[PDB]
Amino acid sequence: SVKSQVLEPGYAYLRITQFQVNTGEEVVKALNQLRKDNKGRLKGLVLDLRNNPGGVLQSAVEVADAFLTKGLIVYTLRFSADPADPSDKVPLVVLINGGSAAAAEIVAGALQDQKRAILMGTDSFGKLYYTPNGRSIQAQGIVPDIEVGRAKVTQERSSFEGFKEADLQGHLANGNGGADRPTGKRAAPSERPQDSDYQLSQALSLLKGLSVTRGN
Amino acid sequence: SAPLPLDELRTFAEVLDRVKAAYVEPVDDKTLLENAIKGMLSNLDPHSAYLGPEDFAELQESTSGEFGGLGIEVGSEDGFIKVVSPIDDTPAARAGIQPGDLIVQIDGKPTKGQSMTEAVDSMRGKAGSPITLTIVRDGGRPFDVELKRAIIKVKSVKSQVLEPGYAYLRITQFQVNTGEEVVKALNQLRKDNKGRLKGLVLDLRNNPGGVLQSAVEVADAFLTKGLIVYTKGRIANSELRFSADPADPSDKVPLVVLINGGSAAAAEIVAGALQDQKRAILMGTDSFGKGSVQTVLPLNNDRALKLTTALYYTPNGRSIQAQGIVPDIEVGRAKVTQESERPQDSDYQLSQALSLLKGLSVTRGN
Amino acid sequence: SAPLPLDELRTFAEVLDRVKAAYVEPVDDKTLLENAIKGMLSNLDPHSAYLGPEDFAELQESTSGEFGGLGIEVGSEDGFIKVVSPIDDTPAARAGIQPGDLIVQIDGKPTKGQSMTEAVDSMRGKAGSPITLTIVRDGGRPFDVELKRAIIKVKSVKSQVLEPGYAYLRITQFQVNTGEEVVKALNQLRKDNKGRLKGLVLDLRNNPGGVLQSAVEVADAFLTKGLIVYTKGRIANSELRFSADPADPSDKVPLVVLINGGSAAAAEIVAGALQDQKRAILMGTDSFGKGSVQTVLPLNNDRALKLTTALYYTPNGRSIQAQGIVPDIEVGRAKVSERPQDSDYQLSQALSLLKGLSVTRGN
Amino acid sequence: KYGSFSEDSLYSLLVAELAGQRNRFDIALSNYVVQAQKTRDPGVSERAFRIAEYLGADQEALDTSLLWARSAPDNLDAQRAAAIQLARAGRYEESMVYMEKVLNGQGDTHFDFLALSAAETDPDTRAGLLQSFDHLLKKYPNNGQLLFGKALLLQQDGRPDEALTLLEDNSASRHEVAPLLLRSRLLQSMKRSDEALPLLKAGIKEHPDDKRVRLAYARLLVEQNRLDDAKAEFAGLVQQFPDDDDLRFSLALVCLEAQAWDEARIYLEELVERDSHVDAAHFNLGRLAEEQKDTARALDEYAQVGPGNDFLPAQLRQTDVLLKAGRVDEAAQRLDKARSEQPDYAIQLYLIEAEALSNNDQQEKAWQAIQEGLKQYPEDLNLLYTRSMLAEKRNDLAQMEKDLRFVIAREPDNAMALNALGYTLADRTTRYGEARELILKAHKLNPDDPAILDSMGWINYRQGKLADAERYLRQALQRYPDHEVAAHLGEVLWAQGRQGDARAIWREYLDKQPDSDVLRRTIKRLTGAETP
Repeated sequence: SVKSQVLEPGYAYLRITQFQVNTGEEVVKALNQLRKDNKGRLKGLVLDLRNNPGGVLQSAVEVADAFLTKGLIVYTLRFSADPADPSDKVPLVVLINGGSAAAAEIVAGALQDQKRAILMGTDSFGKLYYTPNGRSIQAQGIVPDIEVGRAKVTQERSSFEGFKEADLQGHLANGNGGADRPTGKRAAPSERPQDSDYQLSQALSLLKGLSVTRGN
Repeated sequence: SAPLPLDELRTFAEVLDRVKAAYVEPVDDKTLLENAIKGMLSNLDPHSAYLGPEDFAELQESTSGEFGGLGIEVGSEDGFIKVVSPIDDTPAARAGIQPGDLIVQIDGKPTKGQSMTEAVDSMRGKAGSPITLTIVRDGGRPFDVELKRAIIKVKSVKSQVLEPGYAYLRITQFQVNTGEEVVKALNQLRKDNKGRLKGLVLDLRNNPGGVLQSAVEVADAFLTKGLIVYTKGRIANSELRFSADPADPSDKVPLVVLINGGSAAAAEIVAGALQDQKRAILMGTDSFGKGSVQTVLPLNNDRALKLTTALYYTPNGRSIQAQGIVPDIEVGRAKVTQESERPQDSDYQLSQALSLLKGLSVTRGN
Repeated sequence: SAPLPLDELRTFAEVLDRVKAAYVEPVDDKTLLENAIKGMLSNLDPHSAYLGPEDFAELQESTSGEFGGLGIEVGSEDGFIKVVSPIDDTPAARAGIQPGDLIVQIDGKPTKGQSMTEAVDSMRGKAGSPITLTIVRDGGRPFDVELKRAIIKVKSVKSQVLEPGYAYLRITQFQVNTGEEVVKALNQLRKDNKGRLKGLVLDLRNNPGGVLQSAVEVADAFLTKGLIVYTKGRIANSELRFSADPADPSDKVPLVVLINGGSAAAAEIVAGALQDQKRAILMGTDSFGKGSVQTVLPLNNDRALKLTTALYYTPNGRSIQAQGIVPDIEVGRAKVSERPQDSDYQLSQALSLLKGLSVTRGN
Repeated sequence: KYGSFSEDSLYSLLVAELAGQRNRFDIALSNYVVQAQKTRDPGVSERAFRIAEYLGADQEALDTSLLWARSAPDNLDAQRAAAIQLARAGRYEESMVYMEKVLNGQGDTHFDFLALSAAETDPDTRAGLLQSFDHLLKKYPNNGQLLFGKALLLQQDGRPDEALTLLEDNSASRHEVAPLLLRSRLLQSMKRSDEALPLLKAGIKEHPDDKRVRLAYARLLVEQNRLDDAKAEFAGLVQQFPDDDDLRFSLALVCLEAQAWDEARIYLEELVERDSHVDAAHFNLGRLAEEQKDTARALDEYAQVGPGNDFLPAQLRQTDVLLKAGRVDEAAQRLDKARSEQPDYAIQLYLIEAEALSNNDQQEKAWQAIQEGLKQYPEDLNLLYTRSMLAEKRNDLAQMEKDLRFVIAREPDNAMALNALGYTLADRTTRYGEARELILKAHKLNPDDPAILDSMGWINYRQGKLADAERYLRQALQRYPDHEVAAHLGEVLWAQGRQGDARAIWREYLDKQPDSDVLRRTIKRLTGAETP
């Protein structure tokens, strides 16, 4: 159901393939363990609620509560947003490839309409339920405020790279005294997921964007 | 007082005598002493070096956009110098030269058998000197073009508006007037977008540098308050700090700045200023990581010398020399595969920069 | 009775004081004058260098024979360390290295700054150790090349009887005792051909150089008369001339020598002598053209210099260093049990030339 | 075609050169003298000679000059230097030999250079050189150049009469430019302009080519109050050399003297547009605007120029003309702008503002201006002295005393501050002993200045002694006559008893300065009438 991963320092990763019963408690546990992983605070999360067909409404509402504090989560049945949530207001962006529907769809709709998160994928599947906002979801579906068509990106290896100042003989040591970084061997140790599909890289870049600026 | 080091001077004299005696080719002491000065200056550090007359003139032309030429950008093609683009407001522009024009003769002498450097030097010369160019236009009949070598300023800033509300701006090489130009550019861009501009992309990739003063001016042209960069060195005058004048035509526009391995001292200064001041975003590869402000000390021989006068520090107090700025996003060049003239589709990092700008604009709400 | 250029010395003193004043680091006069002398030597003759005191001590005896190298040799030019010749039987030669290529970055640092001495010192390293070079060939773009550093055996000269009527003698490097190996190889070739051969081809291409004595010895082995090589220089001891010895195990067989342009110094000396005395003919391309002689010069201190004392000269008025030795016939290299003749185009051309000239000689 | 160094020749020289920048000049002298002695090359000897002359030691300098002359004697300047050094050493015949070396060369044979070099020499060496010159003239009396040189040396001595007689004796002096220039100089030093002007115009007509003759003729006309002729001549010069900025500037000055304001300001604007001598042009423009209708234009030329040392007097003229026009606020604003331009000039701007506002009787505005200038920079002694003077004009006597005391603490050597403090204490203290000590310190610092003597006489009067006060005040008056010193002398005579002389001197100095009010106050308080 769940899977956690520290994509980059200060930016963890979550994925809810299906919204099964007890999924809320398990995602709470994942949140806690990743909070331990990245020392009590994350700069942003990427909830990968894509390719998610559906699930049990209790699961979806509890999952939404896991990140939302105030408001009504989803109604047709008026599910409330319990103020208790270990998220602690980590900037959340939700990914919707388009296969998202039902439980995932309502969770995304709540985390969007409450302005608690952002939707960065593509238009959802479109599968009555009402977001916390009066707008319906079944009739027309949810359009992400920013759309990133599914794409695959490949990086080429240049034969040579610019010889950094650390390479030149007799380069002046930095004033701070920190060790200069040489240009040793440059090979990718692993293919982290962010490089695989365009959407994950876009989401991480946008999350870093909201972290550098907007903080003043 | 400090002793005049005498052992070292004796060794130097002995070595000069020996070299004059033993070298195969006769050598004059002027040449030997010039070589010694070049050697000490070069070997003190990677950058400092004695500058000769041709080298000094070349550096003065490079830093100061003014130069004497035809205002033509050219490229090599099957032994014929091809006019890549005739710069606007130039003798060539008023001469009707167009892109794709093939320069074949300079006042008659063929361009064949002459290197690109030779052609560039030949087409260049004193201001006001008449010159004739016979140019083959797309294989047509060659025709002579009458020109006079005239002073010209090469534009150091390039502008573009990729998308409504999102624009593109480049500083290929900082120069003395660079600052002023970019100021105008901003206004122009605003006049292009009738006042409201959402995002802006600055391009510093492959900028080997320029004069520090213009770099500080460009930095201040966007940043409002605080200190951009201060220099520290042994000499008293090295200690010098600039500050961001409140005026800025940027309108606090969200800004994303690129930095490549080809970005250098001035580009690194601007990047560190706009980063350590939370006013923009850095996305790209690492930078050249050079920090050294150098002075061109005049010499009585008209052949000045350039020396590393001081290091500098970003506003935080970090000495970027030998370390290089670390962009926030850390995006390396790659190719996108999907399952009119817009550079975003042609280039990767520019595409993701524009995507980040539009995402920021959307997240600003409405 | 001529004006003394005191102005230049005054300018140098002013520059020294100004530099000691303006530099960021507190830099003592010692380093200033040391760098001055270093560059004074370097910018004048690229091969020349300032052998320091501890550097001189190191040069007195080899530190250790453990470390080998990449085998290649370099000669400074335009400030870029270029590879004069990848010695045969070496990973660099076996790998995709072609003589006449320029080395830009060695071991992750550029080379445009330092001198060939430092580049050579960096090249050598522990045996069985990988290393990387970034080489720009003929204006192409830089590309990483990974090579393994290990101690290398040269084996000097190999003699192959390319055909029953002809023998193809190859010189790898002009080490000591090369001449006696050449002599015994010629004796073996004579034995195989029952004491008579129709001609020889000496493929002294892709050979950096070596001790002049071996080159003179081999050129004597092929020759009997005339000066082999003479040297000129300003110093009184500069003049060093050699000659030819009546003994010649060559048996007056015709010779055709190949110079691919990846040969320097000793190989050039031998080729120039062998054409100047009209003992043979050349068929390769123009040579690399390096005949400068380097001699260590002690100073008042224990230290010593490495100025280029003298530049070589072929028996005629031609000077190797200025123009390099040229072949009377130019044949660009190309490709067309199997014999080596079928493989390399120049060798086939040379063997065909010997075949054609055999009938002209008659017997 | 250059020479070649040796092993050790390039060694010592280097050390010397290096020493030449470590202030260890003695090593430079030793190395250069040795290398000049052995090498004999010209350049090394010349450098040695320059270094030796710079340090001052002459014996080795004499040797080096001899060697340099021996190295490349064709360089006549080295011959002249060696001859001068020999004259200093007293050879007196080898000096003559080197004279015939430099002289008789027939190439730009010049003795003006010799006169200029001798100008700085001591009178005894000059006398020896002149004796050698007399011997040469007895040997070489034919040419007028020898007479010109001898007359130059005589003028340098201080006895122009024989030099002028010698110039008058020979006609070639009239025919040569330099000797008639010299005779004009002698006549100027002879205090006979009536003889300088006619000979000056005779030189002009005989040699119209030389502009100096006519320039000096116009200058002597100005000194003789023949302003119209000088103005016409300077206009002719501007016609001859319109490119000359100095000539047209002098034309503007003479035109100003000739109360022809229109042409004066026209020439000043010519200077301004030529962008040369513009600061003095602006001072003249402000003076003219003070004596001419408009002043806004003058403010314009004042503003269009940047910072300048000679612009500071121009800025003072600007302030004064603005005060005359009545717009004091505009002057204050311009001065504030100039202060913002440069703080070092800002201090002088505050000083000038305070002084000018005091001159126009605006004591309170001057006081606030000087208080400002002290609040940006209280360390300056000039600002404190100006505030003290303004306080005295305002009767803020304690402030004046404090400012003078602080200035004395900063610069006790300055005698004017001591004199001011002593006078203030004497006038505003029952015990004059400390005032007498301060005035005595001012006297021993500056015993001849008229103000010092006046203050000494005043303090003596307050003390009670009479003859010393009389004599010191008479000394002050003869040094410079002033109404305040006259009042002090009248008080001394009142103490003496001979009131008739007090009345007579008071009448005389009231005629000198009828507008003076301290003198009339003293006369009223002593003799009982406004005038005696």
